[PDB]
Amino acid sequence: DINIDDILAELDKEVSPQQDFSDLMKSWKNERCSP
Amino acid sequence: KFRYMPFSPAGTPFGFTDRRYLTMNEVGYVSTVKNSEQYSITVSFFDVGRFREYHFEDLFGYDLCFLNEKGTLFGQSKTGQIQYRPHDSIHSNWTKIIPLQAGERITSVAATPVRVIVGTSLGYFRSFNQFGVPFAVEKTSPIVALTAQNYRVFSVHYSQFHGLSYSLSELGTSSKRYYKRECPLPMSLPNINSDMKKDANLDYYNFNPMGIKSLFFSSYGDPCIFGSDNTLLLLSKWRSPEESKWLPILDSNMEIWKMSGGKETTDIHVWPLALAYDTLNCILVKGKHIWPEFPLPLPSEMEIRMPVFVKSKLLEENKEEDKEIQIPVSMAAEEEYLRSKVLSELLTDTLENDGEMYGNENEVLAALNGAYDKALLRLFASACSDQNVEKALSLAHELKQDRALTAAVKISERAELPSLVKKINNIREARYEQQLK
Amino acid sequence: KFRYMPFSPAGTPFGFTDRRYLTMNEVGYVSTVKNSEQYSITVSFFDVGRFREYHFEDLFGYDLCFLNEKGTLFGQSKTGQIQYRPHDSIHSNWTKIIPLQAGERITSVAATPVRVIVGTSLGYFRSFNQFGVPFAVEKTSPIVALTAQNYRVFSVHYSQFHGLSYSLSELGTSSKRYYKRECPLPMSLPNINSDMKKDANLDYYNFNPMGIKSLFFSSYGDPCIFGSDNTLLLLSKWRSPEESKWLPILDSNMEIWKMSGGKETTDIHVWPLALAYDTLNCILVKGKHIWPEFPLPLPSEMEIRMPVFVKSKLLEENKEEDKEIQIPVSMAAEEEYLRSKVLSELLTDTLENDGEMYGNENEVLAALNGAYDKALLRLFASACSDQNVEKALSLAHELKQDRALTAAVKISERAELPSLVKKINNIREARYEQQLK
Amino acid sequence: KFRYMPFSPAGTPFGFTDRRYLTMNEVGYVSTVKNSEQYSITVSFFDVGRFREYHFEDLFGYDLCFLNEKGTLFGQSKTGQIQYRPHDSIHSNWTKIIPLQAGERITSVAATPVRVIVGTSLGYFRSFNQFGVPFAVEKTSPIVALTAQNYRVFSVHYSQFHGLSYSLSELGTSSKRYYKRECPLPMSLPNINSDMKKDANLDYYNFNPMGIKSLFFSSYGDPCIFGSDNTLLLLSKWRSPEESKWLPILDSNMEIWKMSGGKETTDIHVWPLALAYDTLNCILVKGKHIWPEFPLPLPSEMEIRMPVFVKSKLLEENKEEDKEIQIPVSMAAEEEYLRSKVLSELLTDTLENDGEMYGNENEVLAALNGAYDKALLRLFASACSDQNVEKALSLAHELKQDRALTAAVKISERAELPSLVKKINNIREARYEQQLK
Repeated sequence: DINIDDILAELDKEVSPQQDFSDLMKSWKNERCSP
Repeated sequence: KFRYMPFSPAGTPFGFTDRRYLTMNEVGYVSTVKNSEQYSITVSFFDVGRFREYHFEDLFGYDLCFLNEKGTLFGQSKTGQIQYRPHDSIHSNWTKIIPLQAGERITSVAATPVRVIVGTSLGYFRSFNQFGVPFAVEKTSPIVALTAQNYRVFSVHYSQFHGLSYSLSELGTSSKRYYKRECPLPMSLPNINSDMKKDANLDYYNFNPMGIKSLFFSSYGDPCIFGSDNTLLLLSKWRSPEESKWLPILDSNMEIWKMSGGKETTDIHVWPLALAYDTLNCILVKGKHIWPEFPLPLPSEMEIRMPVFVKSKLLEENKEEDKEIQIPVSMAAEEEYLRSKVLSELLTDTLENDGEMYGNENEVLAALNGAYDKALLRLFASACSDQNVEKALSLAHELKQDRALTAAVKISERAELPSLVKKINNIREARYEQQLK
Repeated sequence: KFRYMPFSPAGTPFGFTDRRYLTMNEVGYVSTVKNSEQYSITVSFFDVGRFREYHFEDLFGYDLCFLNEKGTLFGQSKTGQIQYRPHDSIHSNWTKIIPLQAGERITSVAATPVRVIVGTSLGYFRSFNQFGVPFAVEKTSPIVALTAQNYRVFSVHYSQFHGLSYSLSELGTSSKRYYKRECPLPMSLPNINSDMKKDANLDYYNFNPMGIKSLFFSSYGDPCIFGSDNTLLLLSKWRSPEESKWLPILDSNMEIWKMSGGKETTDIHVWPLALAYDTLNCILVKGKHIWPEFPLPLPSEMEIRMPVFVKSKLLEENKEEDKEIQIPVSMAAEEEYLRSKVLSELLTDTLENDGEMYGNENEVLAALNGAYDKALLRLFASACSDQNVEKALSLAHELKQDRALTAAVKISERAELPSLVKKINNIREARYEQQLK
Repeated sequence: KFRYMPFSPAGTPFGFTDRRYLTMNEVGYVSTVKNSEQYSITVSFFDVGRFREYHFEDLFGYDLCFLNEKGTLFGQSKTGQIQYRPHDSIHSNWTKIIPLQAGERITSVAATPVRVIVGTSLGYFRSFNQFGVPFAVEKTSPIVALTAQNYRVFSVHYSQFHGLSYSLSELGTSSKRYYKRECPLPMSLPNINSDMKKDANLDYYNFNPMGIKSLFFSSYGDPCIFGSDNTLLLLSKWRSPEESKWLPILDSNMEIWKMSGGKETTDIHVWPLALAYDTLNCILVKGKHIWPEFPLPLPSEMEIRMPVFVKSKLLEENKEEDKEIQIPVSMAAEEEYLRSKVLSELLTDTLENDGEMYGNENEVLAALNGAYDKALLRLFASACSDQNVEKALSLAHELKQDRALTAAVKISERAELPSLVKKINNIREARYEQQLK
C-alpha cells in the first residue's frame, strides 16, 4: 500500500546559554577520568 | 421507587465513618467530621497562594454546600437554615431560615457574585441578593441539581409527571436572560441496574438517587455533565436553539478497558473533578467504595476521545500480558479528524462570541486545523491505495489548505490515478478561483 | 386504575343528594335538581336585574356546562348532544349532535362571543361558530379542561405517556396562533396525597380526579388556576412566551390559619370564582362537604398576599388568641414591597399590550409605586439601624423617587453613616444626570 | 417489562411461516424466505421498467431494510453490520459495522442520495455518506422510527419517563437545522386494551409493540404517518413556527364501514404505501392476519376525507345494502368546503416554498377555489331556505368571487330575503371599493 509518511514530513515542516552548560559538564567529566 | 434527596457537587457518603466530603470543584473541596452532637467543617484550596485553608464548628448539621472563589454557601435541608461565608473577613457572614411546607426539604443551592438561589422538593424556587434581600419566588418542576460560573447558571429538573429536563440562563446585571427552560434531557438513567443487580453499592444510590455523578461548566463556560454510565456529555451550539445538540465526548470504561490490556478491572473507578479544555481532572479510586477518602489522593489528567472503537474488532486486530491493545491506523486517523473538527468548532464558537482570554488560543485553532487536514490526508491516501477514486474524491473536498491538496496530488501520482490528479487539480483550480474572488 | 372524566369549572358533586351545581362564576351559577329520570336546570345570576334567571327541564342528562354574559352552553358527553341557550330571546336556543367514536366522550366545552370549542377523551379538538357551523378539527394530547376570553383560549392536557401539560393560544381572525402548546404544568396533583382518601374526600375526587376547583382569566386577561395545594397560581409573562413563568400569589391555608389567630382549624375552605385586580372572588365552604351546598351562600372577597412567612416565628412574634396575628414591620414591609412590585409589573404588562380596560389603571399603578417606595424605606431604615452599610446602599438603588432618596439621606444622617450619606447623594447625582438626559 | 425493538417501514411479521416482507414503499417491496440456515432476499419494484428485480442470499440475518431509487440498505440490529447495494453497476456494494455498546441495538435506518443514517435503542444518532464516510455522532432519547427525503429527516423517539416525542430536521449544506426537537407526538396507543390479545393482533404487537405501520413524506415533502388506530395523520403548517399542527385527514375504518354498506367488516385491513395529492396508495388486506400475505396482493388507492360523518344519521338518511351509504348534500358540502380549504392551504404552502413540483398545481388550485365557493353556496342556500339571515350573511362573507356574491344575491332574492339582498349588495359594493384601492 501507498506510503505517505515522507509526504507528510515535507508537508508538515513548512549557541545558547543552555548548551554551554552541557558542554561544561561534558568537559568536566572527561577531564576527571582521562589519564 | 424514586424519592427526592439533597445533593451537592461531588460529595461522598459517611460510609462506616464519622467524616465525609461535602463537595469538590477545580478551586477546592470541603470536608466535615462529626463530634458526638456537633460537627467540624474544613475548607481546602488548590491555589494555596491566593487563599487560606480554614475550619469552624457547626451545631446545626448542615447537609448542603456550594463553593466559588468568592465564598461558600451552606444549608440545612430539613430545618431550612442557611449561611453564606465570604472568603474575605471584611464582609461578615450572614444567616437566615427559609419557610418550608410540611415534609418539604431543600434539594440544592447555588450562588453567583450577587445572586443566591434555593430549590425544594415541592418545586419552589426562591432567590435573594448577596445580602439576603429577597427578589422573587417561582413554581417549577422539582430541581435536582444546580451549578454556576460567573453570571451563567445551569439547572436540572425532574418529575414523575414531566420527565427529565434542564434549563440554562444568564443572570446579567444589565438583564437576566433565559436560553433554555425545562427542555428534555437525554441522560442515561441507573434505575434498572439498581433494581436488578443488588450490587451492595445501594448506599451510593441512596446517597444519590438520581445517580448524576457530577456536573460543571467547562474552562470556557460550556455546560458539562458526567453520567451514571460513566460517560462525559457536553452541550454544543447552545447559543443557537435550532442547532443546539448534546455530544458524547468521552467514555471512561472504554479507556480503562484499553489501559488494562482489554481486561475487566472493575476494581478501578474514575471520580471526575473538572474539565480543563480537552483534559479531564479526576481521581482514580481502587477498592470496595467507588469514591475517594482522606487524606486526599493526588489527581490525574486524561484526554477526551471520540467513541468509535469496537472491543472484538480490536482484539482481532491485536491478535507483557497487560499490554494496551493496538488499534488500526484508520480508526486513529478517523477519531483524530472527528476530535479535531469538534474541538475547532467549539473553540471557534467561543472566540466568535467571547473572544480570547489570553491572546494565543487562535494558535491552538490553527494547530487543530493542521491536524484535521493531516488526518484526512492519511484517510485519503488509504482510499487512493484501495483505488476507490469515488471515496478518495469525496474525501478531497474536505481538505482546507492547498498545501494539503498539493500533497493529495502527489499521493494520487503515487497511486497512479491520473484521473484523480486531474479532478483534484480541477478542484484546486476551482478553489483557487474562489480564493481569487 | 385511572379513568378520564367530563368536567365543568366550579360545579359540585351531588354528595348523596338530588341536586348539584354545574358551573359557577362572577356572572352567575348553574344549578340542577333531579326529578325521577328527568332533571330541572336553573341559570342564576349575580345580576338577575340585567339577566333574566330562567329554568328548564333537562330530558337528556346534560353533564357539561359553560356560562357567559350572552348565554349558557350545555352538553351530553355520551350522546354528543349539545344545546346553547341565550339569555335574551333575540338569539335562538339551538341544539346540535357531535360525532363520537366508540368509547369516546366529550370531556369539556367552551364558548365566547367570537368562538366555540369542544374537546374529547381521544384528544380531538373541534371548533365552531356561535351557530354551530364547524371551522376546524385537530388532534392533541387528551384534553381535560378548557377556558376562553374573546379569541384567547387556554387548555389543559394529560396522559400517562405524555405527562401533565397546558396550551395557550389565540384563535384570531388571521389564524389560530399558539403561544404555548402542551407545555409542562407545575401543579401538584391531588393523588400525590394518596393517603387522604377518606369517604368524604373520595366522593369529591371521584367527581373531580384533577382536584382543580377552577381555571380562568384575570380581570386583566391573564391565565390563573387553583389546585389541590389550596393555592392560587397566576401565569406571568404569558404575552411573551420566551419569558413565561407561573407565580404562587395566594395560599388559602396560610390565610385561614392566620385569620383563625394562627390556628390549625379543620373547618373552613375556599371555593374560588374569579380574580379581580388584587382580590379573589370566592365562596366560603364549611365542614366535611368541601364543595359548596344548597342554598348557595353570598359571595366573599379575599386579597392576594405573597407566601413569605414562617408559622413558628409568627407565633413567637405574636407572643383574644383567635384574633389574626400581629406581623412584624420587617415582614410586613417585605411582603408589601414584593406584592407592590408583582402587581405593578403585571399591570404594566396589561396596559402596555391591551391598554386601559377600565380607564383608571394609571392611578392604581401610581398608588402601587408609592406603596413600593414606602415599603423599601421601612426596610432601608431597618438596615440603617443594623448599620449594614452595604445592604442599606443596595436597598437605596431599588427606590424610584428622589423624594425617597432624600428621606434616605435624612435616615442615614440619623443613623450617623456619613459614608452612606455621601454615596446616596452620589446616586442622587447620577439619577439627576439620568433625569437631565 | 418493556423492551425496545427494531422497525422497518411497512414490513410484515413472519406469521406462522418461513417468509416475510422487510419493507415496502412507492419504489418497491423487499421479501425474504428461509432456506435451511440461510435466507434468500428478493428486491422487487413497482417499476421494473426503470429498475431490475434482483435477489441474493443473506447469511447475516439483516433484520432491518430500507429502499430508495438509488439502492437498498440492509442492517443487523444485534451485530451492528450494515450493507448498501446500489441498483446500478456504476457504483459498488459496500458494508460496514457500527460500534454498538453492550445492551445496545440498532432500531432503524434510512438513506437518501446525500446521506445514510443509523439510530439505536440507547438514543445514539450516527451519520455517513453514501460511501460510508462518517460525519457525526449525536445523542437523543431512544429512537424508534426514521424516514427521510433529500435533506429532510423525520424521527420518532420514546422513553418511559419523557414519553413519546418526535424531531424534524434538515441536514442543510450550510448546517443541520432542527425545525422541531423531541416535541410530544399525539398518536393513539393500542396495548392497554385487553382486546389486543387476539392472535393476529398479538403477533403484530410482539413484532411491533408501537403499533405504527408506516411513515413517509407526502408528495409535497410533508411528514405523514399511519398508526395503530388506522388513521392517516399529516403534520400541517410545519413551515410555520406558531401554527404547526397534526391533522387527522383520513379514517380508514370509517371508509371501510361506509364502503361495506354501513357494516362492521373487520375482516378487512389497509396497508399504507405512499401519499399522492389527496389519495393514499395502499394494499387492502383480507382475512385474520392483518398484514399482507404471499404472493403480494395488488396496489389499491383511497381518498382523504374530513371526519364529518355520523353513523346513525347516515343510516337514517340512507333508509344490495352492501353498496356505500348515502351522504346528504349538507354533509357533502360541509366536507367538501373543509377538504377544499385544507387542500388549497397545503398546496399554497407547497407553491410558496417548494414551487410547482409537477407543473399543474395552479390549475388544481383554481379548481379548488371554485369547489370551495360552490360548496359554500350550497350551505348558503340551505341557510337561506331555513330563512336564517344571520347564518346566510356569515356564509356570504366566506365566499371569494364577486361572481359568487352575485349568485348569493339571486339566491337571497328567491329566498325572499330582501334584508340579506341589501346587506350582500353592501358587501359587494365594499369589496368593489376595496378592489378599487
